[PDB]
Amino acid sequence: DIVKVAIEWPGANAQLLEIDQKRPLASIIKEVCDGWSLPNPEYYTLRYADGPQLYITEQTRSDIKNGTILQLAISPSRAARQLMERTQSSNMETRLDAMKELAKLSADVTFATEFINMDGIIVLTRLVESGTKLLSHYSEMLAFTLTAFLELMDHGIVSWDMVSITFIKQIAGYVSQPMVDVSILQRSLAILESMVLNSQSLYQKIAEEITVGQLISHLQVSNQEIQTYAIALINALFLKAPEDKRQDMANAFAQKHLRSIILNHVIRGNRPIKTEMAHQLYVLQVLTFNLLEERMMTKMDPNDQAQRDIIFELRRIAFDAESDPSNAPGSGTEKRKAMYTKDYKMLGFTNHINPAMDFTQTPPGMLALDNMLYLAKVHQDTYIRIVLENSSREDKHECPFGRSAIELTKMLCEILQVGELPNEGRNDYHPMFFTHDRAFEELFGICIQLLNKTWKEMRATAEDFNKVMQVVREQITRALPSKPNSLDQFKSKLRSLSYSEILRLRQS
Repeated sequence: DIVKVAIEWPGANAQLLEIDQKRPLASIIKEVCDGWSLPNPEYYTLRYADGPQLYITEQTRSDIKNGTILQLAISPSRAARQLMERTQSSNMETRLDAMKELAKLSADVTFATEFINMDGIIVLTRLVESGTKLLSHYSEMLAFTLTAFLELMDHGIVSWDMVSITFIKQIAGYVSQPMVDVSILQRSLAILESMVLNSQSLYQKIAEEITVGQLISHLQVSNQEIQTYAIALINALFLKAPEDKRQDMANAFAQKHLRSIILNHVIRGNRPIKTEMAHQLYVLQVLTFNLLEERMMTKMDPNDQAQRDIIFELRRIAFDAESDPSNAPGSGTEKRKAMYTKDYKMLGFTNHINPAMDFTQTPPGMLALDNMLYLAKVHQDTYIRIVLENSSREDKHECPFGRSAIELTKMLCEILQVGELPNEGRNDYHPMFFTHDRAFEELFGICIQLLNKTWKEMRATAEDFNKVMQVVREQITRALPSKPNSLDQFKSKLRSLSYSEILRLRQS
């Protein structure tokens, strides 16, 4: 086809051309240079005048729409060679302006490919590792160099394995040290993040050079952009951590108050939360919820006494206090088992005899058991009341704790999207999970109370089990878009969202 464009040249009138797409670029350029009386048309290449001003090749020339504004520019190969030479100049103002142009052009893959194939990567890292540090614009010069280096690496042409490890150690040292120039920190964080996300070997080297506290300390500053690349680097470490070692890493960051620091410095910060930051919060929240996946898909081993002891503990907390008689021995082994079995019926388990079988269902697996124990140990008052008010299965209107807690845990996993890998587009996150160290377990506690309130508000029976759960799912889902900044606020909206309320709201 034929596309009409205009091509510009500094200090001269633009040329209006009808581009024949069947015609070679070299021929077109030759004619253009003839119009402006320019020698050596082989020196030049077409380039967009506006926007990113990308170089144009024979493969990308299809995207040139009608009315596009182009510029006759120095060819990417010739420019790459000129700039690399100017970076080895005796004049330093020469090198600052050269490096500044490198920081701009390195984003263009057409230019980057040329510069990289001129041993460009090692040219830059060697400027960083042994440049002259005594001069007026050292930090400025370093910043542009790091910018150009990163943009070159982000084209997926050069493996991080080829990058000098002393260079990487130096960059990591900029992050671990008490304070560095703010722009140097940003470049360093961005580099380390990209290295982690795009390799395996180098990932192990970061945990050596930089401690958890040091990486978290970059969240305690006013600069929102710093905070953003700080969490980006943290999210990268979590994301590409081996399943083997993710839980320990989450513990290490938690024991140094990663959550509360983000809560106070970002969510409760002075300046508004920007789009880039909101995305990293989404990513972080997705990654933390994914920690539950292992336990969610972990089937209980009924033959493991250590796992059965957890259920024994649940039964013990519920039914065995000092107000109760002593099941002293003399009571047959068949008689003691009879009492245990009834307890498991009163606890609402399906398999009354061996309740461990209830947790072979994955999802929610052992995660449901962890939630029950958490409720029993942290909120005994709540656990006790729930199981005692719903003890007799003979009563048709009572709610089985076991069957409910298992289903609820499954339900909460679906709503929170546990076992999902974060995309690049989402910015949505639930703020209240940043307000407590065990937010998921607290959520279960609140929702199991909700479940019981909703159950008795519907005057439900065992036959209506699935119907109640459907209501509870809707109650929780409706309270979320209001985006509560605390678990108490979330609990408050649940109070208003009673069964009588939700029924009214689909009449609409």
